[PDB]
Amino acid sequence: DYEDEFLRYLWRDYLYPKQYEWVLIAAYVAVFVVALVGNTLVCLAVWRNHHMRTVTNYFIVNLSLADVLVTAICLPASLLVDITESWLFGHALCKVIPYLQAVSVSVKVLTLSFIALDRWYAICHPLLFKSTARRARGSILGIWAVSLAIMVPQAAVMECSSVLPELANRTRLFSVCDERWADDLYPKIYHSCFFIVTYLAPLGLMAMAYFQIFRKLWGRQGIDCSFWNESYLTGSRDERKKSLLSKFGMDEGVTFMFIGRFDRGQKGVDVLLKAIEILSSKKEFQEMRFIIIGKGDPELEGWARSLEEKHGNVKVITEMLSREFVRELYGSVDFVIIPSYFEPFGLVALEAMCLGAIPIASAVGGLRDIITNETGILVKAGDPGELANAILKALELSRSDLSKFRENCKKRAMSFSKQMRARRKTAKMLMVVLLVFALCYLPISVLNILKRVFGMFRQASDREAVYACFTFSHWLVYANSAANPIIYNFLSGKFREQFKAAF
Ligand SMILES: CC[C@H](C)[C@H]1CN(c2nc3cc(Cl)ccc3o2)CCCN1C(=O)c1cc(C)ccc1-n1nccn1
Ligand SMILES: CC(C)CCC[C@@H](C)[C@H]1CC[C@H]2[C@@H]3CC=C4C[C@@H](O)CC[C@]4(C)[C@H]3CC[C@]12C
Ligand SMILES: CCCCCCCC/C=C\CCCCCCCC(=O)O
Repeated sequence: DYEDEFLRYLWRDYLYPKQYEWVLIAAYVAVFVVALVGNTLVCLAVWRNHHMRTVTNYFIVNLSLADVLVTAICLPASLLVDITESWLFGHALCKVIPYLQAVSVSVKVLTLSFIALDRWYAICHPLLFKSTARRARGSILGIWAVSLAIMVPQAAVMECSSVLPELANRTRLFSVCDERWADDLYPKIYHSCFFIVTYLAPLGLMAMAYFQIFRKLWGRQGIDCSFWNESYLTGSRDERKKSLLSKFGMDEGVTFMFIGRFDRGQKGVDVLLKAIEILSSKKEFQEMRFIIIGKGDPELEGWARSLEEKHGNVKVITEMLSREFVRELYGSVDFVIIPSYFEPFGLVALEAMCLGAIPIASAVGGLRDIITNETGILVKAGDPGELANAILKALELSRSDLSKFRENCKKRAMSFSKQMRARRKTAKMLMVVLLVFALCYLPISVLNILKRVFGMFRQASDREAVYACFTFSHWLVYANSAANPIIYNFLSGKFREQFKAAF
């Protein structure tokens, strides 16, 4: 009967050294040093510099502290156990160290989850985004409490054993540390639940969040503020406007301009032409000048040219223009009209506002976010009557100064063209953090759900291969904590500044 008994009696002193022990050691030591130092720096940057103290960065500090815990405690024990195949610490640590590992996993996952949630409101629902440092402190304490409470079961089940259970002879060369379960099926439940809780579900939810985030952020990387600025224009706006109107063949007046595709139902030139017809009566039409620029279907080009022929203060341009002359136009006219129906970005508003042109535009899409109070006139889309009223309001305003109004336009457009860059880069960094985490913990999660549920990894030569696989998976799990500070290095100048500050 006694095969295991006797073959262990024979083969127990059969120590087999591995060829690349020094490689594994070098790997874990590199990780130890890099992770420890880098997470120290991540904490110090936020703790010294007041401008680093953002909710995002507080959660990142939590991540780094969990990483430091793991690096300080569990990495050495894993190295020793993966080198010697024996548990060289006490029975108490056999419970404590795996407990701390599980808790750190929990904390890292929950912290990434709140980071994703905060960014999700801030980007996808900015009006509902009520977030402060008080909320973050409370949330972090809750994360730690829940993580500590929920991983007590592992600490309970870990045990240090050696010889065969139920064996009279207790002679041994070493003892090991593994999970002791009195139930033969509930372990499957535990490890399934903890695969799903600590990995699957939170990663899927954060994937949803970041999909929606990056979909709100596509195509939003600002305008070239170094090209769109008055610095390359000559003279004063008065002389520039006089000169433009003289080149086109008009006397000085309040100039409105539209540039865009002659599209019916999108860029809204039809609405502008109809509003020009509405204003062709009245009395104040004589004080106004309009320029209409673009290309499209024959109907709208023809109707624009008809209005040009009818009225001497209306000019139409279908020639192909350089970006530089568009710049000069924006810095010469008085207002710009954007009668679009579905404008999703509003690059025209930004480009024209950085040059001082005041925007009159439909209250749709990106425009509503750019054009605020004290910096433009907003109109119900598709209504040429309200557009005519807006033009008349612009005229009444033009009988005054407007200079500070244009400077406000400039400030707004420059701040908006730089905030979305910051959003884009922050989101990129956090997505990369999440990806590194999700890959680092994929192998070992798969291996545990297989070992603990679908009976495997216990037979034939599937015992040396298993050794190699788990050794690598452990190392990778720990390399996570060296990787995250490296991400922070490369993808945020705000941390690079303070990594330099230390030397
Ligand atoms: C998070 C607890 C996890 C359930 C651990 C708990 N345990 C255990 N043995 C340990 C020996 C040492 Cl020296 C240090 C820590 C240890 O933790 C044995 C049960 C499997 N288990 C890992 O296979 C496991 C092991 C390590 C080293 C890292 C991650 C792991 N991981 N698994 C699922 C997700 N991440
Ligand atoms: C027992 C021995 C091996 C423990 C070694 C721990 C080492 C890696 C830890 C302990 C204290 C740490 C240092 C604490 C303070 C600073 C100052 C900071 O401006 C740069 C990081 C730096 C320089 C840390 C680097 C990493 C560090 C030196
Ligand atoms: C793990 C989850 C990571 C999510 C990845 C980021 C997803 C970003 C998706 C793209 C946004 C879709 C942009 C719309 C394209 C319109 C252009 C066109 O119609 O040709």
